[PDB]
Amino acid sequence: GSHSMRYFFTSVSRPGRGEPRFIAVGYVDDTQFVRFDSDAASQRMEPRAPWIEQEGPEYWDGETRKVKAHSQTHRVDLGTLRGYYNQSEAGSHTVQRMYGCDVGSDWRFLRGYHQYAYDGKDYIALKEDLRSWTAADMAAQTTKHKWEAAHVAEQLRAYLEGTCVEWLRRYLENGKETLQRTDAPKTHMTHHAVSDHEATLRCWALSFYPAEITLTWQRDGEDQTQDTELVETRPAGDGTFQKWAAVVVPSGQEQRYTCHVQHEGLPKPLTLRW
Amino acid sequence: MIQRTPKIQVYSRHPAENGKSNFLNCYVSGFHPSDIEVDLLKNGERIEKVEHSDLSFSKDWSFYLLYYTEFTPTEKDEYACRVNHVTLSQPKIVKWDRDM
Amino acid sequence: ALWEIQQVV
Repeated sequence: GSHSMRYFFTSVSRPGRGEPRFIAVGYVDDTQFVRFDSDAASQRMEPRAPWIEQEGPEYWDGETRKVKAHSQTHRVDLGTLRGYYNQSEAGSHTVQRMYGCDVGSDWRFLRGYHQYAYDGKDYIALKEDLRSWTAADMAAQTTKHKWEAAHVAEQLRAYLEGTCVEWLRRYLENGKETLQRTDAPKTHMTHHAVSDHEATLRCWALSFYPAEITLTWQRDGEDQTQDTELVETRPAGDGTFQKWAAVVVPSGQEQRYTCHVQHEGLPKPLTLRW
Repeated sequence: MIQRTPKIQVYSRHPAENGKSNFLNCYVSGFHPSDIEVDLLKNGERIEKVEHSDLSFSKDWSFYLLYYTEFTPTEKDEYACRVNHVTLSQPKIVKWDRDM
Repeated sequence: ALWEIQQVV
């Protein structure tokens, strides 16, 4: 199947409370493998998967240097950006940056991404072709102009099509037992009379990986899109995910309803009935 | 400046078994900015040894965090999740429903 | 591995 390597960066200015807070995290698919906290004691890039720990001192020195440079870059950006938006020095503001690559099932480049947000809003983003920028504001166009001038697109495209894909493959091999696994969902149903003339059917999927799953309720084969309560897929904390979907059904109609579970770890989609 | 309100799920890592060690999860997501207060409560009393995942976010830039503590459930004991955020006039509490 | 960041906004 397809895979992704993704880095997420958050910088939060805290006026009179110190240097901005900086948090970096890296994923391969739905597994975190690294982290940096500006407030942490190590002041290093740190492992958060066992398969990355086998990388040598060169890697960790290399990744600390680069992430410290990401942190500094955002420190300037925070100050620049408040200037661009004529904002005060006393308010706290947030810079977010995401970048990474997807590979298809053939393990060749599929997509690259680079997006940047000020105070939770699209600011500047690299376009699909990894050649051009999408600038939200006129301030973004000033960044757009800086970056076009410095040929950022070209430097970043090389990373996303090249280095990013190369390292994603190394991680998929080093972490083959964890990253190239599918944990099929453990499924069950519950029934709860919500009143005296209707009941709740809850369809459960537990211990699944990857996070991607489809839970649908049908009545006589007809999907019940607008009648389904559907929680956001959630982490178990052990590297697996959970989800449920619920319908409220008249008492006596239970058997008309089927839950359908679609997940990559399942040879066939599961049909579950009460 | 945008403000998005936390969603809060409170759940066990594994199916609840009274007397069997488990993890109590409070998943907070969909929120901006990232300044949030999260506490796991035992019978209304804050729990001290509560860890959380590294701050991450979604395609829409909203942040998510998992707060978690090792715990052994009972039939008696009550657990909730107390969440404070700029988007909340009152700190919001969500009780852990085992029977779901 | 991380990108070699260059260029502030």
